[PDB]
Order: sequence, then structure tokens, then C-alpha cells
Amino acid sequence: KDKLNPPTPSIYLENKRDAFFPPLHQFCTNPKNPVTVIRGLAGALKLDLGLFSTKTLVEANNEHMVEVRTQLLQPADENWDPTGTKKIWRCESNRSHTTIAKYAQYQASSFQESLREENEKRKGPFKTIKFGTNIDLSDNKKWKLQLHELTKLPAFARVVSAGNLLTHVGHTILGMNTVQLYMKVPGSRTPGHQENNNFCSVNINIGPGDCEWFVVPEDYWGVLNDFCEKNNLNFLMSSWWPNLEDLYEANVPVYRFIQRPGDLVWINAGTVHWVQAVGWCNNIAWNVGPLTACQYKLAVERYEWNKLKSVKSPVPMVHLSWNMARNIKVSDPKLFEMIKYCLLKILKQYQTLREALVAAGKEVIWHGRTNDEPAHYCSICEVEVFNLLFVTNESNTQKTYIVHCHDCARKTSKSLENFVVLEQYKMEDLIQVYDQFTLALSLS
Ligand SMILES: O=C([O-])CC(=O)C(=O)O
Ligand SMILES: [Mn+2]
Ligand SMILES: [Zn+2]
Repeated sequence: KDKLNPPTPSIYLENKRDAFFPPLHQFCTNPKNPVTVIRGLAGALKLDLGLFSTKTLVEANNEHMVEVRTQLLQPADENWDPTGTKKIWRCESNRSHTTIAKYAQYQASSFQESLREENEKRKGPFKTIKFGTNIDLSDNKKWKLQLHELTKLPAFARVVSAGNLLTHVGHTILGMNTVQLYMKVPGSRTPGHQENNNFCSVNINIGPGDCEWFVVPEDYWGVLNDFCEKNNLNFLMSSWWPNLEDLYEANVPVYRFIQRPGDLVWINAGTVHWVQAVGWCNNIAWNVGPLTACQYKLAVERYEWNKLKSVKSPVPMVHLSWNMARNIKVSDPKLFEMIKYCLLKILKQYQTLREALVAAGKEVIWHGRTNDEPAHYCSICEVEVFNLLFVTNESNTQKTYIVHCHDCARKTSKSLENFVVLEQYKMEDLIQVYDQFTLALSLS
């Protein structure tokens, strides 16, 4: 079908007015648009992209860490097995570390070398390339001018804003509410994925070269999960590059487009995507969580799915849900009912566990909390642990407070005789927050 190759939802900005025009924000967060390409964004705002050039980055922090992926240079939109016999989903992508200064040297010599081949005149085997990915730009003292430039964006796309759920988590989540940088040569690939806990994402191409994007709507993700499983791949943990002919056969629509320097790509919640550099360029990216029923719903879904698959959730959705109820006036009835439902479930589970402990003669110790203290995860299984913390007698005395969930503590110590139970919130107080959480009136 032509319907299997749909057009790209696109918007063309000329000036600051187009960029701050409220219908732009509405268009991006509309569930019907899996992706929005905002063309000419940096030009419209007069953003100085030179602050993110490789020359500038070397001058700023030349010894900064870079994660290196070593890959094969594949043709166009395909992925072949090493021998060049057939197209397969598994990608080769070996990891190591380098510095900005050393990768910059490779990026430049790569370009010079291709200029020479181009002046040498006239199925693989395939060449090896290196991709510099996941560069951490969270430190405001090291990247002051870079981070300040991104505050020039319209509020809905900023790393920090009052309407961003990730701003309401209350603590740093590396690479989600902090910026990541990518340094590339032609063929550099980001393999197939959904964002952490299905949060929206923003990506800006610094240039000077182009990137090519491939996008599949959220509601087809189960089909791609099946494909991975049938090819001995973990959808969440493995590196895979979809065979477009497999997808077409399975009637999965694929959005395909070019991202030019200064173009901003908005990836909506749960949208599946993979990317390759066409030329030499850098990119920057981070996550955003719009206050919509759609975003909250997909975030909760992936949170629960990650438990089944034994994968850690970077976003602590229990911690976040209480913060929303404490600090955010919710005027959408669907969104309000979703949050209320979740809090009620947390509250009942917490009540059940607490009374089981008390009925069995186990002391609950009042421990309390520091404000802005991050959520806790189980030191063994990495599930989020809220309020009732399980700590060993020894870690307690030493004041190390190494957190365990109830299930892991039990599996170790049958009657919890090796543990103490710490409580961070009084029950009356959580009941109060829940009770005072009501639907606000908005006429919008
Ligand atoms: O390689 C990049 O530009 C980062 C990327 O694909 C993404 O935003 O998922
Ligand atoms: Mn992404
Ligand atoms: Zn555990």
C-alpha cells in the first residue's frame, strides 16, 4: 500500500513567532502524530549551533568521556550478515571508551580520507566505522554556554520546564532530564528502540551533514517484539536493525525522512525508531514528558512491562505519581482518573504489607526522609522500592542503609530475622495527599 509509506508530519518555521505559536505544541503532543519534524527550528530562533561543533567541544573539555560503538558500514537501509549472504535483524555494535579529543581526531581524518578516495577516481565485504555516542553534558560548570543556549527553545521542548513530568521527578535522571551528545561519521547507527519508559524525546542535528530516520507508530511495537523473539533477540536489550521487506510483508507502516542541520525531531510517546548518519555531523538529545493521559498511560505500561522482563526502569513512576498529586493541578478528567487509580493501588498494597508485618510481630521503624532525596531501587533486583525499606541489621548499624525490596529480603531471610523495616512516610500523611488530590476546573 501507499499507506505503508505514509508522509512525514512536518512543520516549517521561519521566525520566532512560528516557534512560539501554541498550535505547534498541540500538534507535537497529539497521539495521532507518531513523529513531528520541525524544519528550520535553529534558524527561526537564531540558535548558535557552533556551540556544539567538534572544534568548540575539544576546546571546552578535551578529556571528556565518549562511549564508542564500533560498527560495519552497511548500504542504504539494509543490514547484512557479515558474510553478505542474507539480510538479518542482529547488528554488530561493540563497545569501548575514548575522549572527545581522540574521537574528534578520527572524525576529521575520516573526512580527509574520503576526499582522497573521491580523488582516486575509479554483498560486502564491509568496512569498520566508529560512532561516538551517549556523551554526558549534565555538568553546568563544564557546559555553561551550551546549556544556556537551549533555554532559548519554546518551553514545551526545553530540558527543564514547569509542564515537564521529568522536571517533577525532583532529581537527576541521567540522559533524560540532562542532555546527551553524539559525534558521527557516515553510517553511524542508533539501533531500534523505544525511549526509556516511553517518554517523548527531542533531537537536534548540529550538522554539517544529514541524518536519515526510520519510524514506526507505538501501536505496532508488539509486531516488532515478535520479530525480535523469533530471531533470538531481546527487543529491549539487543542491537537490531529492522528488515524493511519483513515489515512491509507484515503490513507495518514505516515513516521515513531526512533530518538536516537545525531541524528538530519530536519523537512522540512509545514511537519506535532507528537512525543513521548520511554525512559527518553531531546531534543532541534528551527526553520530555507532556502532561497528557497518553504519556502517563504509556509510561506506566512500560514500567510494568519492564518488571516482567527483569529490566530496570530509569523513571521511578511511584515516586513521580505522588509528586504529581502533591504539586500539580490536573484538569483533564482522563488523566486525573489514571493517577487517582494508581495512587489507590499503591496505598492498598502498602496497607496490606504493613499490617502483615505488624501482625507477625515485626517492628516498623520510623526513618523519615530528606527532601529532594531520590527514589530508591532494590540493590538486588532493581525494582523501585517505596516507603517501606528493607535493610540488613548490619547495614542499619553501619548507617549504610542498603535498600532491599520485601521479596528479595524474604528470599534471603525467611522470617526477616536478618532485616529491619524502615518507614519513610506516615500513613495518615499519604492518605491526606490522596484525599486532597481532586480534579481542577479548566475551561480550555
Ligand atoms: O544518534 C542520534 O542522533 C541519537 C538518536 O538516534 C536518538 O535520538 O534516538
Ligand atoms: Mn531515541
Ligand atoms: Zn528486590
